[PDB]
Amino acid sequence: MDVLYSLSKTLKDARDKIVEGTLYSNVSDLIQQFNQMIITMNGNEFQTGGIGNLPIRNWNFDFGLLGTTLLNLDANYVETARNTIDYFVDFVDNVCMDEMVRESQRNGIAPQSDSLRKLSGLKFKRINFDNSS
Amino acid sequence: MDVLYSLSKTLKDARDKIVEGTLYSNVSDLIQQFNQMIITMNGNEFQTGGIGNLPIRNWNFDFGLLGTTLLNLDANYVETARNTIDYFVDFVDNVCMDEMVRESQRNGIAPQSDSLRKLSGLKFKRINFDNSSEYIENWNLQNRRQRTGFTFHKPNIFPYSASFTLNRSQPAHDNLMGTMWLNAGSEIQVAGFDYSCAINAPANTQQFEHIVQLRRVLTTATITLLPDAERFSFPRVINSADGATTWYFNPVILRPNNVEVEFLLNGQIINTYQARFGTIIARNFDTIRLSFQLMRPPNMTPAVAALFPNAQPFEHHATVGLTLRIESAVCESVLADASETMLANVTSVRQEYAIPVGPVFPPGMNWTDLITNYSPSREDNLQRVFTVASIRSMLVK
Amino acid sequence: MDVLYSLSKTLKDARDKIVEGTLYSNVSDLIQQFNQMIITMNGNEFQTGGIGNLPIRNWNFDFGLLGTTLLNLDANYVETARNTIDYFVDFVDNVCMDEMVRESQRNGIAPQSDSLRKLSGLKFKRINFDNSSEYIENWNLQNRRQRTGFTFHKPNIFPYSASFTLNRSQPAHDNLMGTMWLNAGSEIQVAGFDYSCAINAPANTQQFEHIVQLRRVLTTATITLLPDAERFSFPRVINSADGATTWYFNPVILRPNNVEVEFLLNGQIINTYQARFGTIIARNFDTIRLSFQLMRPPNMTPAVAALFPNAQPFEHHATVGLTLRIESAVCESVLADASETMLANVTSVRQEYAIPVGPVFPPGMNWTDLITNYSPSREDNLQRVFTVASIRSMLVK
Amino acid sequence: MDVLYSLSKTLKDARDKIVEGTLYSNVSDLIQQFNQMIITMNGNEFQTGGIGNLPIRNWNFDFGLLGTTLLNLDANYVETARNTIDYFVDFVDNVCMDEMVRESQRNGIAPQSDSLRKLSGLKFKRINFDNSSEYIENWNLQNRRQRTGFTFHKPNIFPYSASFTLNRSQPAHDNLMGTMWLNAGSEIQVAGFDYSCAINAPANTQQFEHIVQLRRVLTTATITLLPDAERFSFPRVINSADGATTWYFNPVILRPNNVEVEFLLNGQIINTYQARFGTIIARNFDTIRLSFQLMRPPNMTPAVAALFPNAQPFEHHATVGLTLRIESAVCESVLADASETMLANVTSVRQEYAIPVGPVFPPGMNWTDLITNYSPSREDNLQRVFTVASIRSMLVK
Amino acid sequence: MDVLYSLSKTLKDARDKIVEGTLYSNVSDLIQQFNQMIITMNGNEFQTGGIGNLPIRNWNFDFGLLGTTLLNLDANYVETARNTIDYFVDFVDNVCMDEMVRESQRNGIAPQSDSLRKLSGLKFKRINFDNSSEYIENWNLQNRRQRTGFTFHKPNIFPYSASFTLNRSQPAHDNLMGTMWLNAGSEIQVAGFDYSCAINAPANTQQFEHIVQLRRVLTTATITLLPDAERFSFPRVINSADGATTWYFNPVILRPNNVEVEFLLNGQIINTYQARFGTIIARNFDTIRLSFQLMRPPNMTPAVAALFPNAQPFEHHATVGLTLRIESAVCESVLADASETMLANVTSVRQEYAIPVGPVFPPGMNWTDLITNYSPSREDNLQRVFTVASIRSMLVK
Amino acid sequence: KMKAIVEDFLKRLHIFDVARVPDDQMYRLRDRLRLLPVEVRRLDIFNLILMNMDQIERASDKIAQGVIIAYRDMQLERDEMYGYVNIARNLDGFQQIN
Ligand SMILES: [Zn+2]
Repeated sequence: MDVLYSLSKTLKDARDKIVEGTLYSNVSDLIQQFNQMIITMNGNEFQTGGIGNLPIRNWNFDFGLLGTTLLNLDANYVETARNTIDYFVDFVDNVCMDEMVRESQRNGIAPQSDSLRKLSGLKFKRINFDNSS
Repeated sequence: MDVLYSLSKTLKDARDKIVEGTLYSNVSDLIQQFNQMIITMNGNEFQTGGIGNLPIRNWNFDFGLLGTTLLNLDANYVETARNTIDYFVDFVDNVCMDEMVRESQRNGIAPQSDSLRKLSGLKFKRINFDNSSEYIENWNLQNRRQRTGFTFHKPNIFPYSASFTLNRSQPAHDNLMGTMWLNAGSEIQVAGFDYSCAINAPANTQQFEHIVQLRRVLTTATITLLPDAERFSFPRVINSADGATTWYFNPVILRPNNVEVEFLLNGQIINTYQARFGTIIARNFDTIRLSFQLMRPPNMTPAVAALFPNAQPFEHHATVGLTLRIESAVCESVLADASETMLANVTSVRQEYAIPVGPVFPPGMNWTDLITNYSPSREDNLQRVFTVASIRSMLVK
Repeated sequence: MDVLYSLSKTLKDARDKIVEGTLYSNVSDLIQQFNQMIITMNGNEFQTGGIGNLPIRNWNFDFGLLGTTLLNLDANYVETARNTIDYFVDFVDNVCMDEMVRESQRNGIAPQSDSLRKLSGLKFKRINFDNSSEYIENWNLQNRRQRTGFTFHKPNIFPYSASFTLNRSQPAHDNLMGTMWLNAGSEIQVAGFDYSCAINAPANTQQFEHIVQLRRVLTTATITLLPDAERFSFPRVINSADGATTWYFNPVILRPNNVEVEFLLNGQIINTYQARFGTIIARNFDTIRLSFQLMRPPNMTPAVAALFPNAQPFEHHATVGLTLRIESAVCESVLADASETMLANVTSVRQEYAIPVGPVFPPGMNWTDLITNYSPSREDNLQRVFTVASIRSMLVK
Repeated sequence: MDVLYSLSKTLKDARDKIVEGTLYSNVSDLIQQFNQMIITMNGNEFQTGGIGNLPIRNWNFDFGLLGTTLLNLDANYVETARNTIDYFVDFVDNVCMDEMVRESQRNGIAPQSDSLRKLSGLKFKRINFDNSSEYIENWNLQNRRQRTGFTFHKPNIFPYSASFTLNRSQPAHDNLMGTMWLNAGSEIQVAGFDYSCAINAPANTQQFEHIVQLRRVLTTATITLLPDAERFSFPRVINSADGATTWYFNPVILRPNNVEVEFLLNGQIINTYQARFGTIIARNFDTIRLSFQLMRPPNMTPAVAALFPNAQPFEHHATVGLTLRIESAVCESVLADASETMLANVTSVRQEYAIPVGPVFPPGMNWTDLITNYSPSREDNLQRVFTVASIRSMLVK
Repeated sequence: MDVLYSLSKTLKDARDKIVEGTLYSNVSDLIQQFNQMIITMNGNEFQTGGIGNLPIRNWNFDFGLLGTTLLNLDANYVETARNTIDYFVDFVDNVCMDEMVRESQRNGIAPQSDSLRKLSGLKFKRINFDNSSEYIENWNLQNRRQRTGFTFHKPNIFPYSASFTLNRSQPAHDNLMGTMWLNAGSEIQVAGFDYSCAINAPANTQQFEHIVQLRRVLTTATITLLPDAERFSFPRVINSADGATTWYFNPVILRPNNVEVEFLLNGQIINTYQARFGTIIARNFDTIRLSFQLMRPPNMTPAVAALFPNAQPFEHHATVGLTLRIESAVCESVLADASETMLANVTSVRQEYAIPVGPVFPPGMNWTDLITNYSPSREDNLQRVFTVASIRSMLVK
Repeated sequence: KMKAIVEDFLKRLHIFDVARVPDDQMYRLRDRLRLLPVEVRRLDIFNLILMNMDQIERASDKIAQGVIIAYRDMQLERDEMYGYVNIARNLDGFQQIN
């Protein structure tokens, strides 16, 4: 679960601190964290949906890391990034929604979905951060 | 524009993270960003004001950098800094205000002022930073064209409207049937009255209906729906529809029968609730339709029977009503609500500086007039102007 | 999307600038662009159709470039080329058509088809160029955020509406007063009639008014305004408002008195013309208000006096009218007009392939229904669909 | 032929892109093309004229070239060029005009003049370039042969026809039933009248029908259909069918009942609309069939009842009508329309030079006569002649 | 002036051929031209506005050039460019508008503004190019001297005129003879009426005639001529010539007899048509003369005979008419028409900025007043002003 | 891109002995050069080379573009010219690392 959280403040503190203009160094501590993620991901595949009128889209990964071209970012840097974020956005949505419907009497306080049951896995914990929400 | 933003989170995350004490390293990533700015500026010249009772002020730049040296921060370091910030503060204020008044029909979206038209310049772009301020977060996404969104408590979607419709009336106004309502802000109260208490009505039931069309779609709305319209539960003397005379309303309240609330979107029912009072969710709608009935009580104790005779005069007027309040909702367009100070900031700056009425906004930034004819131009100008107000409030409240 | 565009001006500026003879150098800058394409393509398979009577043709790529050697093109060069273009032609057709039917309530502005969803891909954008085709010119500016704009002729802003309003009537319909009109396309005709010829009216003048609310603002409109409504100048037998009977209208026409046309924008008068017939300009408006009066002639020759008695029966019905036609105008939203074939192209492709009614457009792409409830979704879909029709017409008419 | 084309876009894209200033670069790809021409020419003697009042100017060729030894075009460069263009201008004019008159039955689709018969020669083909002028674009596609096509605002498909058909008549012409119409250009107005107001008709309904057969198929037509035929809504004195006397028509208009418009292609219904007024699309048709009825009003107020007695004399003649206008459409064959000057150009050049009537075209290039008997020969000659007129208008208007 | 032009096709052929992707090779000849500009500029300062309610923005220049490096455009390249174009856009607008208001009697055909008077300067000429925009194409040719020319749909040549002329009248207005008409835009409708139905006229025929003198010659006109004037086919109550009383017109329509239309030029018949309805060509004329007759029907059925007694009262008034519409034509002088937005653009900019009435144009740029007294000064100013409007519409609509 | 070309350039022009050329000059020299067309001749040829470029490279005997790893007992293909070999003219479905 805590996993899930990060995935976001990751993107927000991302789609926000990454603009055509800021100096690299204002995101050094950030870029890093980001990449770390990509790695852990790529490879493992995911299923979402499978209920009511909820589409079952299959998500697979395959992405290159992030440059650094010093002295404030050049537009070209952004676009090649936004294009990679918009897969995580449209993803997470389909992820939240999937575990935002399943319920369980006995142990309905924990993860249910085939999407999340795999997230609490150990090989992923390597991400968690900035828990101020 | 995005430029503008930075200039602030720059100062806030500045006038905040820089004081007698702390270690350098917790600001290293910060100091840098800062300086970068100073450079880009120095040399460049500015002008603000020149419209109505607004002071015209010119500003120049020529400032030192920062001791990226020291380990800790000694008091002396602060003061030599605060003195340099207080020129940017008193500056930005005079900047926001200047572009927070100009309106334009064609491109009511883009910048206007001789101050900002120069900011969107390319050589200044070397400054953007930390855009987690709900408003900018949304400004950007709107340029790239995508599903934006804001958060509002007791929103202000209904232009003020207080009136009635007499479905059955006569000169003496002694046996009326119709509805009266008040739509204002995030609330609707509507009452259906039948002086005859449905004595000659089919099934002794009189049907009522109240439809309210929102000027913008609201999504994810948390709504309180309660039976009765307290506002229309007391005796009134009202002006006739033609203004020629006055009628008497002497209500007695009965529970609304067969209550049905529909939240429609483009004519389609998205949510429907049958007699459900309390908290209900309307997830996406541009119209609310409230249908309710007055049913003559089939069994009446003497005291009740006495209020509803078989023949006129009808002295106690049977009334049923509903109250609906939108506690919170999300809108893709900026709106005034009960918590945000944006509308008040924009309206206040314009009033204080005696800014003349322009071609876009109604006199006095009147909310009812604005939301009643919420054209694309008014919305683009409102968003620009609200976003600037929010940038300003990060430093000046 | 923008992708799509190129694919055409590519072919047109191609199937056009390549003829047996021409000295190479008129195309050097052209040939290049071309090839670039071929490359990006080859190797990627495509799928189209899959609904109603729309074939499911499959496509593949593997083509040789184009010897940029020669100085003067020899016939043999052409044919070995035309044969390669005719696969792209017969292709694009099957491509346009495929995305010229699918619709989406939510993001009904973006791409849908399995054909296009793959085009917006990044590896393809290596093609865009020469966006001078009025429509794309406007697509971009919209995706970028700015004052768009299209050019028309006898535009189609008024949904068909032909009706009347009796302000004074009685069962026999022998002494009526009211207005009747026809709003359709770019024209409005309205007549005000008073069977009594204002015999008992204050100042012997009966006031009339006709208001028409446009669904979209029109700017830079050139308009013809003429006195009289020929359409309502002849004898008619009309159905009563309740459909229960028929009344007789026997008009005699008088000049409209105190004619005043107002072109309003959000309730404000932008242009006003007093009794000015001929050509007038309305620069920005969302509403037209026509006010005119019937004034009983103060002096009448015997023949005239005989038509207007002091007492009923009233056998000649005094009528005054106006005719207004919008010859040309600019609109920020796409619309059908009297010259462009867009609406007809979209409607025709859907009809020919028996495309089922979808969730966005009214059955048959009915213009009146569309413009009457011109929602944001219908407009975004219409613009997408009109832009594609225009891309298609560059090659296939 | 295609030759001819170039000669122009050559000059236009010339007399336009060549002026005191610009950087060479803009014309490098251009200059070249140009020169190439000069060469091919020089040395060949040309003759134009020899018919009616058409001068016989002879032309020799001996012209220099265009140095490419410059960056910014100095005024001196222009003038030494314009002087060489003004011989080609005054030339081409005399060339177009010469082949814009001769006609041939057998091979009318081909070249005629001693001027052009020499142009189709092979040694000249070395020129052809930039064929994007709507007309040439279509000339070519027609020789390899395929789906050709054009665009017309209010096209001219209906030969003038104004007449009537009495389905029930008698010597006194006091109780007629039939239709009268006006087909002209892109418009049709038709009225059905029944002096008896269907008093003895089955179901008190009289059926009417109007069929119009186009001489060429129109595709992608945007059409306005409105009830009533204003042209036939007023009192008339008309000549009898045999011309021996005159009858009186005194219409009173009722709404057309059960209106059905069918756009047929080869006897098949392609589009059908039931009582739909406003804008409709007819995607492919060679025939229009309008069916409508007059239904005697089942309920009539006294004033109405008085117009329709049970017995003659019938003094008010019940009339129902329709108006149909083709705003725009595409045709595979050239046609005159309300915007293009082709017909007028061809007709004007022939009139100005007193060109004798030939074997193909009707006297005066009369449109009605031409479209009434639009033979293949007339169409091929018309297309040749229209394409030349369009080439000429690129330089001379 | 010509300068101005370039500045645009520069930007259009720019903001259009420059997007994420395209090969450099589609712009080499373009990029160059562009830069050249930048140079000539920066360093020079400008001032625009002042007159009326028009802001006075000052403009400085000093923009770095481009790259000839990347032979495959990267997004980053675009944005760093669009940001530099958006200063020229927002500039030119403020430039056009400034010279689109100033008028001058003496030499009011050349430049006026402090903005443009500096553009015609010599050091700027280094830009001019691609003059293919119909309007500039014509501006130039006019500078040197030559058969200019424009193209128009439903041109606006007739100043509004709606009146009548009583050739035979008397106080009671019970036996009139004369004509009434409406000349407006591109249309003429004229009716000839004879209350006596030519009972005492030689050969029982009354001759009518309507002459219309154009303020400018029209050439290559495609015209629709139809019998009948629907506008004058219904009952009317009209004011007497002296305004002292009102007369009654109760028309009954007969076919116009011996119709003859003459299109004259300087008193000479250029085209003449005898009873030819439908589409006719008038190749060059400054005057239209319509002659038509009312011939009393020699044979009348009883119903007809009853309308035309041998003695007064004359209750049914015999009327014959004609309708003539100029669909398209060419004029050597600029004119308003039904498709071009020039007049509307000029009129709109002046209205929006509250530009004071000047010495040349009538108040409100009133078309009727303008065309009625179309002096050389008004035409030169109109052409200058129309050409600027057309330059502006290439970028801003 | 810098000096390299410039040096040769001036040399062939004879007239001056480079060296004593202020460094602000040589570079500034480039800045101006990198803004001109190109003798159609010259240009027209480069366009040619680029179009075929790809084709040459893979068409060589010694050297090919990258390899793929599946750790999936994979089926070897057969092609007349090489016999039983492991090629694959199409990499799609696995990340690419320049
Ligand atoms: Zn028209």
